[PDB]
Amino acid sequence: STIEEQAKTFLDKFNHEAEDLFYQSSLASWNYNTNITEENVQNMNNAGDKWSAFLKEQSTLAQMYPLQEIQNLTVKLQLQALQQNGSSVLSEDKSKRLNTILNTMSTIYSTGKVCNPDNPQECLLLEPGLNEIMANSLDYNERLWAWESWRSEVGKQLRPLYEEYVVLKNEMARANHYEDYGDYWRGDYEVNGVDGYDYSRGQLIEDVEHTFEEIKPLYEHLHAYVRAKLMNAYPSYISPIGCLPAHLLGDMWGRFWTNLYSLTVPFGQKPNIDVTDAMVDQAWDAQRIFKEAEKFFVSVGLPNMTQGFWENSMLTDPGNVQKAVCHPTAWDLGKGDFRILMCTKVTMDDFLTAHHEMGHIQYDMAYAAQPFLLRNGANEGFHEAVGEIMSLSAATPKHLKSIGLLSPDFQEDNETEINFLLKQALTIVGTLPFTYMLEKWRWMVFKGEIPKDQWMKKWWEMKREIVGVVEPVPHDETYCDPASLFHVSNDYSFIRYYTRTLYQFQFQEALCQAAKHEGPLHKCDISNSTEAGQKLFNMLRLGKSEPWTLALENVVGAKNMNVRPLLNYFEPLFTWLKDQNKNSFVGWSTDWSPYAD
Repeated sequence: STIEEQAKTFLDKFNHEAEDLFYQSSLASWNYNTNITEENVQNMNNAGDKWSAFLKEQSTLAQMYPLQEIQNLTVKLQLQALQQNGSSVLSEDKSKRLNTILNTMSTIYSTGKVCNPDNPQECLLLEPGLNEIMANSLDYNERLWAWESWRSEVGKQLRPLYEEYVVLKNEMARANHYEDYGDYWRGDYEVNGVDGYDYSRGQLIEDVEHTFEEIKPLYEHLHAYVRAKLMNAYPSYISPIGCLPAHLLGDMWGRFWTNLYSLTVPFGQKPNIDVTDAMVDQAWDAQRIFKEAEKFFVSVGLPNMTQGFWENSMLTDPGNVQKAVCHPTAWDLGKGDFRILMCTKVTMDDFLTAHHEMGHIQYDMAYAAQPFLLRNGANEGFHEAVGEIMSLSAATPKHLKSIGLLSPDFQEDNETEINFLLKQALTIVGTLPFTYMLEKWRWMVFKGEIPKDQWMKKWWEMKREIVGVVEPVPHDETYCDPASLFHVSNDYSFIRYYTRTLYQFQFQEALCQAAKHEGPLHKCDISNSTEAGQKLFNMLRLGKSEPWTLALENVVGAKNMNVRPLLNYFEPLFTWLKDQNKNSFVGWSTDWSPYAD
C-alpha cells in the first residue's frame, strides 16, 4: 500500500502494455523498409503515433510518483527515463515550430541537388552519386567544386533554421531542469545514487578531454605521415608544414577516412588481404556467409539464434519488383523476434559487415529477460561497441585460414600486419578527433560560449586546432557548414562514435587476455575459447539494469574509460611511424592557409 509497491504494479501494467504495441509499431517499420510503398508509409505513421501517444500518457501518469521516496534502484532506473517530459514542457506553437523544423532539416538535406548552370553534364545525385566523385577522384578542383558547392544549396538554407533550433532547444532543456541541451545529451552517462560509481554529467568532458590528451600523439604522427605522402599526390597545392584541405579527407566532409588507403598504401608490391577472389571460386552465398559467421559466436559459447530469425530476416535484394532501402541495420523486434537488413553481396567487406551486425543481434538476444526500459545499452556508445569487436576478430588472417577461405600458406610478415594496422587505424582513429571536435563545438555553442558573429570562425579554428584541417576557401557567417552532416541535420548524438571505439579496444584487450593470447593484441582471436565468451555474456546480460561504470568493471575491471588498450593495439604502427617520420614535420602551425595570398 506504499509508493514502492504502487510503482511496481504500475510498471507491470506499463511493460505488459508497452511490449505488445512496440511489436506492432516496429513490424510496420520493418514492412516499410522491406516494401517501400505508399500503403506502408502511412501504416508505420499510424503505428508510431499510437506509441508516441502511449509513451506520453504513461509519462503523464507516472509523474505523480516522486523519486525521493522510492528505494529500489531497479524501479528508480525504470522511472528516471520514463519521467522525462522532454517536448511536453513547451507550448503547442513551439512544439509545432520544432517539428516543422525537424521535417524541414531532413527534407532539405535528403533532397539537396547539385548542378552546374554552365555545364548540364555536371549534375549528379548523392548515393551512388555525389559521394563517388568525393570518393575516387584524384584532381583538386574535381573535389573542390562539389565540396564548396555542396554547402552552396544546402549549407545556406539551414543556418537560420538551426539558429532557431538552438534557441528553442535551450528551452527544451532548461525547463526540464538542465543547464543546456548539451547537458541533456550527456545525461545518459550520468550515474547517481551508486556510491563510489556515481558519475556526473560534468565529468564527461573532464574525462574525454583527458583521454584525448593521450590520443593526440598517435594522431599527430598519422597526420604527419599522411601530409608527407600526399605531396606525391598534390605537390602544387598542399604545404608539408601546414595542414590538409577538407575536400581531400575521403568524403564530402571527412568523418570516415577509409577512402585514403588506396592512395596511401604503405607498401604497394605486397598482396593485400582479400577473400573477394575466394568466395567467387568456392560458391559462398548470403546463407553460407551467415552460417559461417554463426560458428564464430557458437565457438565462444554464445547460444544459437532463433529459428524465426532466419525465416524473418531479409538477406538478399528482392529483385526489381519491390524496392527496399537496405542500409545495413540490425532489428530487434522483441517478443523473441529479431531480424537484420542488408543487401548482401559476395565480398569480404560484406563478411565483416555480417559479423558486425550479427554481434548486435546476439547482444540484443542476451538481455531478453530485462524489462522493456532496461532492454537498451547502459550507455549510447555501448551498443555499437559490442558489435565491432567481432569484426576486429573477423579480419585476422588466422581466422580466415581456419575456415578454409584464406590460403593455408600465406606468409605473414612485418609488411602485412602493418598494412592491416594502417587500414584499421586510418579508419577507427581517423574518426575519433573528428567526433570529439564536433561534439565539443556542439557543447560550447549549446552552452552559449559563442556569439553569432563567430559562429563558424571558432568552428574552423577547432578543426585547425583538434584535427588540423584548413579550409581551401574561407567561410563567412552566412552559411552553416556543421549542419551539412546528417547527424547534425537530424540532430542525433555523435560522441557515441568516439566512445564506442574506446570501449572496443578495452573489451578486445580484456577478452583476448582472458582467452590467454601470447603475442601482440592486433591479431588475437576470440574463437574456440568459452572462458572469454562467458565473461562477456555476464556483461551483456545486464544491459541498462546496471551503471555503465559497473558494466565496464565486470569485464575490464576499471570504472574508468582508458586509452591504454588503444596504445597497445597500435603500438606496432606507432613504432613504424616513429622511424618513418624522422624528417617530416611532426605537428602543425595555424598561420598557414591555402588562400593566404
